[PDB]
Amino acid sequence: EAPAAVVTGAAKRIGRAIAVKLHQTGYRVVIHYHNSAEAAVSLADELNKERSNTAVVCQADLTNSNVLPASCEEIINSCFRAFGRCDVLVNNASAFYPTPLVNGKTVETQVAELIGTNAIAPFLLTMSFAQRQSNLSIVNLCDAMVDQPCMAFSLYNMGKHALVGLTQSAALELAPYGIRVNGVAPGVSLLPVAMGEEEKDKWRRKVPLGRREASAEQIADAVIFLVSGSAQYITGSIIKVDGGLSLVHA
Amino acid sequence: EAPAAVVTGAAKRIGRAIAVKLHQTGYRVVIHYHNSAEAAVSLADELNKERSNTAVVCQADLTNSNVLPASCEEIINSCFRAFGRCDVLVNNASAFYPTPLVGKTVETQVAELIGTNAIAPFLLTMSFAQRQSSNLSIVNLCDAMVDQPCMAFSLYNMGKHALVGLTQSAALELAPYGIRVNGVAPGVSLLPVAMGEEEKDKWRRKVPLGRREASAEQIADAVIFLVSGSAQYITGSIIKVDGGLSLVHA
Amino acid sequence: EAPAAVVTGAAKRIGRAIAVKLHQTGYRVVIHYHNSAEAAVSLADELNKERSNTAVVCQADLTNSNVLPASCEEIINSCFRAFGRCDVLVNNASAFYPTPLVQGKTVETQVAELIGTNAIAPFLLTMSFAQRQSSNLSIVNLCDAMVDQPCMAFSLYNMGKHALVGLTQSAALELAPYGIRVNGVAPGVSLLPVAMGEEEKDKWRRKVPLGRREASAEQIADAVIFLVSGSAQYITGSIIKVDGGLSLVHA
Amino acid sequence: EAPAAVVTGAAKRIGRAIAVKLHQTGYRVVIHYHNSAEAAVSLADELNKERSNTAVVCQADLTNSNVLPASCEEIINSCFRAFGRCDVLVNNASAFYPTPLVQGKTVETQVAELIGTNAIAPFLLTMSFAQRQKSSNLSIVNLCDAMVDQPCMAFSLYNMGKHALVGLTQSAALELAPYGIRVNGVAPGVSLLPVAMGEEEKDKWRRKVPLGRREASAEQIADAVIFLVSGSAQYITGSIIKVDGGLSLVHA
Ligand SMILES: NC(=O)c1ccc[n+]([C@@H]2O[C@H](COP(=O)([O-])OP(=O)(O)OC[C@H]3O[C@@H](n4cnc5c(N)ncnc54)[C@H](OP(=O)(O)O)[C@@H]3O)[C@@H](O)[C@H]2O)c1
Ligand SMILES: NC(=O)c1ccc[n+]([C@@H]2O[C@H](COP(=O)([O-])OP(=O)(O)OC[C@H]3O[C@@H](n4cnc5c(N)ncnc54)[C@H](OP(=O)(O)O)[C@@H]3O)[C@@H](O)[C@H]2O)c1
Ligand SMILES: NC(=O)c1ccc[n+]([C@@H]2O[C@H](COP(=O)([O-])OP(=O)(O)OC[C@H]3O[C@@H](n4cnc5c(N)ncnc54)[C@H](OP(=O)(O)O)[C@@H]3O)[C@@H](O)[C@H]2O)c1
Ligand SMILES: NC(=O)c1ccc[n+]([C@@H]2O[C@H](COP(=O)([O-])OP(=O)(O)OC[C@H]3O[C@@H](n4cnc5c(N)ncnc54)[C@H](OP(=O)(O)O)[C@@H]3O)[C@@H](O)[C@H]2O)c1
Ligand SMILES: Nc1nc(N2CCCC2)c2cc[nH]c2n1
Ligand SMILES: Nc1nc(N2CCCC2)c2cc[nH]c2n1
Ligand SMILES: Nc1nc(N2CCCC2)c2cc[nH]c2n1
Ligand SMILES: Nc1nc(N2CCCC2)c2cc[nH]c2n1
Ligand SMILES: Nc1nc(N2CCCC2)c2cc[nH]c2n1
Ligand SMILES: Nc1nc(N2CCCC2)c2cc[nH]c2n1
Repeated sequence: EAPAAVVTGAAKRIGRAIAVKLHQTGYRVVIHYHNSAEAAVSLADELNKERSNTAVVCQADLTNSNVLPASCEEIINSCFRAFGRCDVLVNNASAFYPTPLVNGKTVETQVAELIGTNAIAPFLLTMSFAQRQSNLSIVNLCDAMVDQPCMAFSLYNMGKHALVGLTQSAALELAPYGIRVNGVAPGVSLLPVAMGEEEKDKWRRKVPLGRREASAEQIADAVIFLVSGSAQYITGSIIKVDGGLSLVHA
Repeated sequence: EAPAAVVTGAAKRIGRAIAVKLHQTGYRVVIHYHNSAEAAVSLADELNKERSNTAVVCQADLTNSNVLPASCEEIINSCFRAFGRCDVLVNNASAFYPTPLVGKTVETQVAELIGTNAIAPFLLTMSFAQRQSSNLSIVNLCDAMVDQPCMAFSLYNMGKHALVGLTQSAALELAPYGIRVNGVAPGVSLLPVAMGEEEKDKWRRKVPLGRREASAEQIADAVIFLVSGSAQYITGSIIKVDGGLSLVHA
Repeated sequence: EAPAAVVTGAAKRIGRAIAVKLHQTGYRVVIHYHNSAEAAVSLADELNKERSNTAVVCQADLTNSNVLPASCEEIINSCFRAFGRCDVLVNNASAFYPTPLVQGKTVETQVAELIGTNAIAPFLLTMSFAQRQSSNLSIVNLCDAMVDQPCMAFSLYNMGKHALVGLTQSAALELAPYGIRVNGVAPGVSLLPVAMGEEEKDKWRRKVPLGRREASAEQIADAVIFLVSGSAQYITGSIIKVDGGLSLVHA
Repeated sequence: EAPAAVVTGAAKRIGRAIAVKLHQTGYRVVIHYHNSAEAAVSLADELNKERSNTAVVCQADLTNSNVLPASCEEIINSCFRAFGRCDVLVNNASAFYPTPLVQGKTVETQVAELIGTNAIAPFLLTMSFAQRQKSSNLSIVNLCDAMVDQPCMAFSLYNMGKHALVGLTQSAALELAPYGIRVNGVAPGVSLLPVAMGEEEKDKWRRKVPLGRREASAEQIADAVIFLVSGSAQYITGSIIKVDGGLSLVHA
């Protein structure tokens, strides 16, 4: 019987690649999404055409609010409902935009989105994952540049730092239950086609290893390693997949 | 004219020692507090008896909420109202209790622990900066054990990690305004007055340097250094004041 | 044809597991050793019995000295002589013993051995490896998860391991233009020997959150195999703990 | 009676600033030097002019070798010979130059100088400082580097040496705590550019620094040393204070 995985923010880009790779590895998957309904449903349809009854979608807003714990429990619940088990949680969903210290979004909203998606939802999901329980593990999508942050991204950066601490705290606390908790920390990865070519080049030429971005598949490869039988003594580790970017001085 | 400082959670213990030392160095102080109203008022009284109208109190819950931004803005405003300037912000107030992964609701624990330890500091930092011989700085009370966290303290530890991220982000972003942003990271300092001495001795015995906890004053001494003219090129630094505790293996 | 790897200190324990797993993966291997000659030769015999002409031995002391650069050059050269290429270098050899700061090897001999094996030799091997340079070239350095919470009285060992973190990052940056990746694997507690008592072993095992046991040599080797593989082609400068959570545990 | 300090590499630049501040704060000082004998004796003269019999020079090569442990012991012994005590050690001496991995000095020499000055000598100085101990505020301050995790291209040996020094700072803080000896570091970013250096190269470095687009002064580095040795840092051990104007926070 096939294990099952929840991948948050899995309708497109890096989360989608992670879902695809877990599916190719033999996992059944819950494709969580927020706004990307068509892409999510299309992805589930493709995966089920490949192997029947192996993919479902699950919609949720992961912005912080008083109902977020119930939304996070329901995501985990949805994996048990479809597949009867939940072996892997990948916390990939993430809001990302600048919040200068000095658009129509209120600061209350920025806090809720940036800290909710990057940190609090990962925490609540982790809680519900553990509570609802083989090679069980969680993989948090972190950020290789967390200690050399981009200008004006304080709330996003706080979120991702929080996620490091969660990865560590949950690894320690969940180890007695046989649940491993690790991270993958991308540097520059899968720049959107629509992003300006000059801006894409500016970022790509920062990367010592090949002067290029990571593919989504390269990021997925590190997730696949961490959930695998070859990582069974690894917990609390965060693997940078950054081409050396984080090592480069100003 | 004398400089002014805001100290959050300044009624008792470490926040009080910081307030007192800043006042002894010649600062006017805002004594922020939440529940410890008697202690906050009598402290301000003691300081004002020493030098007339050099201390004021300002009450506010720093739990995350829709009204938290306005609260933080009003704390910085009270400094300007009292003293016409705000040179130093010390983010010391902090909720601290366990939140195991397996009567407060979790969404309330999220609000209190992430609010006090991270989101209020961010909002105070915004309000501080927006209001801007000059020697402006922020000191954030961090935690030397943030990478070796206590069992069952996920939310607290996430909060403190987010606080390291804020320290670094804001140091980078506010540097052009001449505002320095640093941290002080205690390990074991004052233990609860209610905690039995024999239990206190179990924390104390872990500390390499003298097998005892830090005084409030020892913590305050690092804060005084960082706000001083002797630290004018120091920004984004977090100084452990931990007696070596963070270096001690399991 | 098959890629080739050098593994230092490969006769026993973790080094041997790394060599075996690389060989299983399709690599030809140079088994470097210092004193463990019988085990090195026995290992080469076993691997060659699986596939002919895929394992050789190279003896060298990796203590720091005036002759270490040449020794390191010869270790790399042993791989080219045998196999005609050198794709992977694994810096695993390591001296390990206490060097109390406050008081019969002389201190200069302890410096030589501990800094030599853990840091200078890996630097010199890295130089010789790079100088000899589609392909998938990489270096994996065996680091230590407890490098920031070091054991009492192990200053020189700990200095050597910190210096190795430095080399890992410095070499990642500098060799990236050549497509040579440089990474680390950081064990916590692994394969405790008979030379240790039950109290002492239980003391260490019991600290580990994930199962209250040491890592097997194979588990350390698994992380090495990943870093060397095509699945880690964008990874350089990364150090992967394989420590069961040990490093996260406060005092 | 005044406490005494050893400052390695103290004839000029940052080491001098440290020795001076220590002296002014009331320390008697051993000014260690390797090649800058004229600069060392001249500083000892100024300081002795301020207060008689409160400074001496001490020459030593801190390159790794089999006699380095004796050289380090003699530096400490020299503080006790002159002053009867040794309360503070500042490990500041440092060789600094590139050592490319892919192709002057032999590599054996590069290793000896860069690992010797930046790491092994500090270890041996620390051992001798501790061993020789017989109110008190004993400490050691190691001059580290804020950019140790974002190394400059082709500086692998120098970087290894500074990383080792981090490890020593931590290890020795742990092991010497029971003797009341605190061990800390100061990690400069960009500090005191040689007048030698070209206008354009100085500018490239200055422009990197978020806090005022300027390098640190020697005095600014020395201020952080003085803090760590002071009674205001009595519970601090094993800490490394960056003094870098935010340089280490700036991404590529
Ligand atoms: N260079 C990089 O791209 C890079 C660098 C460092 C780290 N990372 C990390 O790697 C992961 C994947 O990166 P990416 O570039 O693929 O991310 P992305 O395109 O920015 O977003 C991933 C998903 O997050 C979901 N999300 C956003 N806000 C949400 C909300 N309020 N509630 C629920 N879900 C929400 C979105 O779902 P819908 O589309 O369904 O709305 C989106 O598809 C992220 O955790 C990211 O931080 C990426
Ligand atoms: N003590 C230690 O060993 C230790 C160790 C590591 C880090 N630290 C850090 O050092 C700082 C001081 O430590 P401490 O032990 O003195 O702190 P504490 O006594 O636990 O808390 C300090 C103050 O935080 C304020 N506070 C708590 N919840 C609040 C809320 N919801 N809204 C507004 N204010 C709130 C309280 O104000 P009222 O009393 O007025 O309600 C309290 O007096 C903290 O940031 C702490 O995390 C301390
Ligand atoms: N075991 C652990 O728990 C642990 C924890 C943290 C890190 N590590 C790291 O993981 C790696 C493997 O650990 P391990 O326990 O397998 O190592 P180990 O048994 O202590 O030693 C590995 C090998 O190093 C070689 N070596 C020692 N001194 C040498 C010298 N002067 N010149 C050349 N080679 C020398 C020895 O070769 P000969 O036998 O041929 O003489 C020995 O087989 C090491 O780098 C270690 O530091 C291990
Ligand atoms: N300058 C910066 O931007 C910067 C940045 C990061 C860290 N740092 C650190 O801060 C400290 C001081 O910086 P600096 O720029 O003032 O240093 P520096 O000018 O490069 O040299 C300091 C001293 O080290 C001594 N030294 C060099 N090789 C030696 C040897 N073989 N034996 C004994 N002594 C030797 C020299 O003594 P003689 O002159 O007597 O030969 C020299 O005076 C160093 O530890 C350095 O790495 C500096
Ligand atoms: N959620 C998220 N998205 C990101 N991106 C969305 C498309 C441009 C990159 C980045 C980039 C660094 N951290 C990120 N986190
Ligand atoms: N790791 C990372 N990448 C980033 N980018 C790479 C793709 C576009 C921006 C940004 C941007 C703000 N913080 C970031 N952190
Ligand atoms: N806000 C806060 N209080 C704390 N304490 C108050 C009662 C004794 C400990 C600690 C301890 C570690 N981090 C802390 N943070
Ligand atoms: N070279 C080496 N050997 C080690 N060991 C050999 C006997 C069991 C532990 C350890 C342990 C931590 N780092 C180590 N490094
Ligand atoms: N010993 C030393 N000297 C340095 N310098 C001497 C003259 C130019 C900078 C630097 C610079 C970074 N680390 C350093 N270490
Ligand atoms: N902090 C720092 N500064 C540096 N420099 C300062 C001006 C000359 C070089 C270098 C050079 C190699 N590593 C360095 N680290």
